[PDB]
Amino acid sequence: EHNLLSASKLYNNITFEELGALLEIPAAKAEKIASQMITEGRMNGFIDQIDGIVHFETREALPTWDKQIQSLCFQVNNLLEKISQTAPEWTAQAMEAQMAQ
Amino acid sequence: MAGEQKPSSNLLEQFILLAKGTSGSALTALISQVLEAPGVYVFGELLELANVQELAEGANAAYLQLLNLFAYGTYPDYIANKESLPELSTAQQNKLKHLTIVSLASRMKCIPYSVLLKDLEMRNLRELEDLIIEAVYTDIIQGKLDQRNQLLEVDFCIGRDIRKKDLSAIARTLQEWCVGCEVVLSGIEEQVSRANQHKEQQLGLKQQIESEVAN
Repeated sequence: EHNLLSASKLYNNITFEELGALLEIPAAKAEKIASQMITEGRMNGFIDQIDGIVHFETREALPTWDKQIQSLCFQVNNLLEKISQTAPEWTAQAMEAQMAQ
Repeated sequence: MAGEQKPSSNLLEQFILLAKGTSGSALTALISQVLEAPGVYVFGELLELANVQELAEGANAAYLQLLNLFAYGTYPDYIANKESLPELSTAQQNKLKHLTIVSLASRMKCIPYSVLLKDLEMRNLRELEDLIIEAVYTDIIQGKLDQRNQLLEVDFCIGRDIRKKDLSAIARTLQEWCVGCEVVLSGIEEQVSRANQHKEQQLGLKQQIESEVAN
């Protein structure tokens, strides 16, 4: 349950086969226990039996990418963090060049 | 010491004073403890010191090769250049894998699984998503597993390295995208100078009509 839970928290889709061999279980058993955890609700998504994929709720689109545009403002801030962070010669020279020039 | 995206925060003055006082083989030990520093795999202002300059091209010229690899190169470079660079740990070999893979996802919206399976020499799904989940688990990676596209969904990337100068190309790509969003928004600006300026004209004239309706 916790292994399927960690596979849920990290996906957005996985086949019954890739989740089965992911957690060393049969693919039909992966579908079975995965549907039993969606029955338990602690797994969430949508199951395509015919295509053989337990999709998670993928939750990714263009307004989510607009939230990622505000996160791109905060990743220009994280670019300032890379300026101050990644290499010390890069720390000195990038804090000079990208910020003061 | 200082804190934003970087490896273990000791490293800056750590290896400053190390290369300052540890040199030759002491410099090699310097480098060996440098090796685990993820977010600073490149040492632009840390190779600023002549102690690292002799770190480079000294006994550890292969290590400056590796450092520039972090700046420029990839792990699949090592997959070809298996002997050029200094030794690495399997953890650190996977770290260079993560070099090239974070650079790739830096490139694409989502890099394919087979892409890193082949360039990074990754054989199968298990180890593949092992190093994948550990990369994301570093929190460098946002997004999720793009399985259907056989990719990795990417919403956010923390800076991998200091990545010796793309500086020119870096700032000019910045100028590019800045101007691109600018021109999108400026076309919007003049569409606004159209529409509700057009709204001013339209309602003004329509009200002129309505006023002239009387007599």
